[PDB]
Amino acid sequence: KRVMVIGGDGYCGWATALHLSKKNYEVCIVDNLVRRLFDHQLGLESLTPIASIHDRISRWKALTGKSIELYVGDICDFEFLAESFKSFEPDSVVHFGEQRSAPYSMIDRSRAVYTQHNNVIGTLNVLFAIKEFGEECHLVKLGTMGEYGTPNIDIEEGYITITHNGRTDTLPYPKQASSFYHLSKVHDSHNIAFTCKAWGIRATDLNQGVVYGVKTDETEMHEELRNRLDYDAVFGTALNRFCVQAAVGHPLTVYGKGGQTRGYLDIRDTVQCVEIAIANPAKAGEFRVFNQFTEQFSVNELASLVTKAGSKLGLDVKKMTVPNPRVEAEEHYYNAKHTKLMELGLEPHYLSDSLLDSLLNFAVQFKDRVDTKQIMPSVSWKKIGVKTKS
Amino acid sequence: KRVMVIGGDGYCGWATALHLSKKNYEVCIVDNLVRRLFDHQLGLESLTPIASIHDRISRWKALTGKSIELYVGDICDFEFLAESFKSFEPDSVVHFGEQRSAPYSMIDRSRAVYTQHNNVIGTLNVLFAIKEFGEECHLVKLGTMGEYGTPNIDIEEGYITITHNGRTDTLPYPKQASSFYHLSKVHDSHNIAFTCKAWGIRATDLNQGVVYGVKTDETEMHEELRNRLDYDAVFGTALNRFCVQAAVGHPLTVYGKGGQTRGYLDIRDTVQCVEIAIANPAKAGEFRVFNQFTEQFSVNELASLVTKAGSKLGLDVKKMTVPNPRVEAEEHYYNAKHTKLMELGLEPHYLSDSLLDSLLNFAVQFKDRVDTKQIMPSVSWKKIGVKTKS
Ligand SMILES: NC(=O)c1ccc[n+]([C@@H]2O[C@H](COP(=O)([O-])OP(=O)(O)OC[C@H]3O[C@@H](n4cnc5c(N)ncnc54)[C@H](O)[C@@H]3O)[C@@H](O)[C@H]2O)c1
Ligand SMILES: NC(=O)c1ccc[n+]([C@@H]2O[C@H](COP(=O)([O-])OP(=O)(O)OC[C@H]3O[C@@H](n4cnc5c(N)ncnc54)[C@H](O)[C@@H]3O)[C@@H](O)[C@H]2O)c1
Ligand SMILES: O=c1ccn([C@@H]2O[C@H](COP(=O)(O)OP(=O)(O)O[C@H]3O[C@H](CO)[C@@H](O)[C@H](O)[C@H]3O)[C@@H](O)[C@H]2O)c(=O)[nH]1
Ligand SMILES: O=c1ccn([C@@H]2O[C@H](COP(=O)(O)OP(=O)(O)O[C@H]3O[C@H](CO)[C@@H](O)[C@H](O)[C@H]3O)[C@@H](O)[C@H]2O)c(=O)[nH]1
Repeated sequence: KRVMVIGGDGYCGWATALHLSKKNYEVCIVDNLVRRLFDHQLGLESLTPIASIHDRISRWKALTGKSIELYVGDICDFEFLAESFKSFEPDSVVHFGEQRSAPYSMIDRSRAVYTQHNNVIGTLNVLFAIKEFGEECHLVKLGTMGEYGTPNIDIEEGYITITHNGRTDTLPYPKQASSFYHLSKVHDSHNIAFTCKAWGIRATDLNQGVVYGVKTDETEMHEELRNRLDYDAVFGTALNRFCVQAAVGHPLTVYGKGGQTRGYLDIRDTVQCVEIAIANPAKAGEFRVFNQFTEQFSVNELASLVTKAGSKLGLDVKKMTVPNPRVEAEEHYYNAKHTKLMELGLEPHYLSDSLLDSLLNFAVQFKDRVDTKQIMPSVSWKKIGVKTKS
Repeated sequence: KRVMVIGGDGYCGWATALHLSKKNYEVCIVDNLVRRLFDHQLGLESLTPIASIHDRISRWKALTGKSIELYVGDICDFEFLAESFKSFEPDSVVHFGEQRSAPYSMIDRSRAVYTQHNNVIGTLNVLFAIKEFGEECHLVKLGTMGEYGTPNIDIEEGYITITHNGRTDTLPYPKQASSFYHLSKVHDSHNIAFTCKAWGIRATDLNQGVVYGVKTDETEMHEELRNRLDYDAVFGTALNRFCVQAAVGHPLTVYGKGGQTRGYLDIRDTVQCVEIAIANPAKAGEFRVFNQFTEQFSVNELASLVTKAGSKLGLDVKKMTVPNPRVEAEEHYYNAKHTKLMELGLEPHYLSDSLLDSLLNFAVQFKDRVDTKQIMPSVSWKKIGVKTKS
């Protein structure tokens, strides 16, 4: 099967591209590498140095003999997207190619607008390319667990059966995103759902939880295949950030009360889940929604786990309460359902002492490359302005 | 109070601008007049000839002495929007400035993309301008009854209290839009809701039903104040279209079975409802949602009413079943709640024999200007392509 991995130079995308290639799918990467430009523009950098996309692909070929095709361009440019689609003829498209940082989407008006335009229009272009050049192509889209917000009821996998005023129906689960980025994903999902019904498009919305980890079987095969590990306050996420903080001796940055609860999963399960979604495709006109995560953790819980893990390495981990830059519930009910992927055969890598030990040791050995100036958050949800920030 | 009417040269906007001015609000119109360009580009034309926005405003001033300020520009251009906002300093902003045609949004990829970009980004710009230049400014947004789709349960006014797995919560009503235009409104609503919570913005989402009629007290005061009446298959809507069809002797174009049910309201109630929303503003951080319509009608019901009304004028109205160009339920349950505006004092103009007689006679007297080539729909929801159509 032929798979087009949009956003394949990214964190989830690169790991996924290699895995699918290893699993014998014909693979191509469609990416404009704008994420790398963001690093330069904001003064950010991955904990570990990564190779250029060209050297990454060249190394994979040198090691395995397998060639991952590369199309460098902006999917918002339909001419480029159309040519890439016609040239590659994918059977499946995995869409990781979007501005995914919540903080980034809240920097200022221009970045909030860029986030929504890039994400929503790019996804519309993908739907139109599938419809026009390969209507049977299965779209595996990365949505977000953030689409559901934190309601006082159980979170289902995309749909909910409601009995209202004596009548019953199964409707899309109410969405309550808390950032312009999270909102763009909600828009994506609604747009895709419509095309499934109107055009018979087949798609799977993967509402993934926060990803942690840097190693996967494929990326560890050579230094040039190494994935990125972000720890800064813009693109870095909770667990990965805490591990790097522990390694450099910086107190764990708990935003607000720390009761914020979310689903999490090892990057190794990210690639596994995407492969399962590709191997067991949605039917024509079907809009599948999977809650893609393996375990739920509160920020405080992650803090304790990293502290305990850090102790075994004599890191004497400390914690600190950072005035929350975000607007969100810091104490809330959280029970998100996740059985669809398990039902399809998912064999999860639950968070372990071994994983934390590995990730912490990894951070310690590259600690010299950590720019501590990027650890504390400087993007306010409430103070967001119109002047383009530098 | 000062009111900024974005989209004030349009059908709902012009009638509303005049009404608010008459009601003694200081009013300005922000419009790029792109709707007029669409008419030229698609070969469409209003049943009745309308004056230029400049002559419209000049006439109002000549008659009443009141001056409606005019800012001509694209709200997607923040520089222009920011300058207009700072120059006018509105206490309320009524947002009618969006691509509102469902068929238009389905013409091809470029038009679907234009619809979502123009609508979503323009609305984001409005929210940022309010936040930055007048945070207390009340946003009265035009959403759409189409956001709810046609579920098997009662449709509430924006929110629904659900009891799921033994827990209760009031959540946003599940959205199921059936066109790229309707979808853009869903995105708008989700975006606005977020800013109300994150920034304390105060807004009222007016999910209006289909509007019918051409006369309002103000627009009838002089020919140059005349509003537009669309009958073509792109911008024309059900009732208005049927009345013009009856007048020219064209069979009423019933799409599919004709069981499609929706809420409707006289344009006179449109201006009344907007004024009520402005006079009784939302509180800081509040996202009010009103279902703005006065009565529910199926297409078949409208067909019968127009036929009966046309009989009294000896029009011998005929009906025809047109293969539905749209993907939608042609027979469905429909019970949409609408009491919030009534509770705030709305005095509705329910559809009457008098209204139909007036509108039909109006169409008959301008029947010579009707381009019958534009009556039948030529935009398919399913056959939509990527090539920009001419
Ligand atoms: N990182 C996590 O913790 C996490 C968690 C859940 C879901 N996801 C989701 O997975 C997806 C990818 O995330 P990631 O962490 O790998 O992000 P990333 O920023 O590392 O990768 C995204 C890639 O997409 C590319 N891209 C962006 N816009 C593009 C465009 N217009 N055209 C072509 N390419 C474009 C970027 O250059 C980049 O290489 C996103 O949808 C994200 O929300 C990630
Ligand atoms: N017509 C109806 O039956 C109906 C029904 C329910 C809701 N509404 C809603 O009311 C609003 C206005 O509808 P209408 O029928 O008056 O439409 P219209 O096309 O007559 O008016 C819209 C106006 O907005 C302007 N506009 C569009 N994009 C703009 C931009 N980027 N910058 C500045 N101005 C811009 C256009 O030039 C036009 O004058 C829409 O949100 C619509 O969905 C209309
Ligand atoms: O140092 C930190 C970082 C985060 N948080 C909190 O932990 C939670 C999770 O935040 P984070 O790890 O930054 O993830 P999100 O901002 O939710 O976003 C990531 O995880 C989402 C999961 O849905 C994806 O959609 C996004 O693309 C991805 O960037 C939030 O409550 C944060 O406020 C902290 O307390 N301390
Ligand atoms: O000649 C016609 C025209 C329409 N319909 C049907 O009647 C219904 C209503 O359609 P229409 O009057 O075209 O309205 P919408 O496309 O729903 O859109 C209008 O009414 C919406 C109400 O929510 C607004 O959001 C939009 O901006 C406005 O363009 C639909 O089921 C149509 O398929 C017919 O059967 N025959």
